[PDB]
Amino acid sequence: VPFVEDWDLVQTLGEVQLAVNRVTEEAVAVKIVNIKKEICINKMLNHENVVKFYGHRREGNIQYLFLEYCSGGELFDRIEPDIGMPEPDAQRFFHQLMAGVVYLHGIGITHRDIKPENLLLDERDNLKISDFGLATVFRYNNRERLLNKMCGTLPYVAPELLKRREFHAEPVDVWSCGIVLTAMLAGELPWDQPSDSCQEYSDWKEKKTYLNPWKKIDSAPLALLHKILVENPSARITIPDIKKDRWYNKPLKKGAKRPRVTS
Ligand SMILES: COc1cc(CCc2[nH]nc3c2Cc2ccccc2-3)ccc1O
Repeated sequence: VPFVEDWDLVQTLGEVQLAVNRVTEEAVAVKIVNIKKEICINKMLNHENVVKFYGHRREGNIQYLFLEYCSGGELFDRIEPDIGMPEPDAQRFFHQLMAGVVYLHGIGITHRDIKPENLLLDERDNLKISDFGLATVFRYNNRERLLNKMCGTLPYVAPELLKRREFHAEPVDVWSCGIVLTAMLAGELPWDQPSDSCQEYSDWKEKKTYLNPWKKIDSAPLALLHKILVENPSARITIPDIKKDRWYNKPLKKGAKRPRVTS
């Protein structure tokens, strides 16, 4: 079919450009630029809560990554400052985030930079994990590798990344998911970084939940956050146990509004 390979770049999404196919009008996100590793990790991924990788093309010194377009934009833009969002919406996004993280950890990949800027939404508000530029393999041939590199974004990083030379990959991603859950439910980040020099972090370890952001969060999701934001990564809740949590399993969210008529 002629011209089926031509795409028009119509707007800047992030560089990342929205590309529209000249024939079919199919919309895709194109990343125009570590990049070999990002492509290699992306080629391994196939999950409904992970932004799809369609392929790559190299023209000279510029690398083009063809990726799934998520028209709902960033989760970050659904969080109202100092408010958050309705608890049933945050629960549904949290369920989708856990499905994506389970998947990645199951194939031995750690994201290392989970935050609302990197969690995108499709046309039906389905959450998709994006940006695998800091991601790495932590399990290969059923042998776990401890990590040592400083990766991430300070408000979302687990305390062991700042205190220990080596650390397990999975609890780090679990921690950042708990900071994402805090932001969704309170519209604010709890600390600049998880260090004893940070008053907000010390207040949390002293269980002062009568202070913000914790005072804005209902006791059932707050009980979950008490199990995720645990300083010792060996005592921190695992994802199979998050899936058994009371709030995680609480009925809150009605399904998508379907068309209906009366009489
Ligand atoms: C799945 O892997 C990646 C995905 C993305 C981006 C994909 C993508 N798809 N759709 C969008 C974006 C960014 C963005 C930002 C804002 C609105 C929409 C969109 C970047 C690097 C990646 O490695």
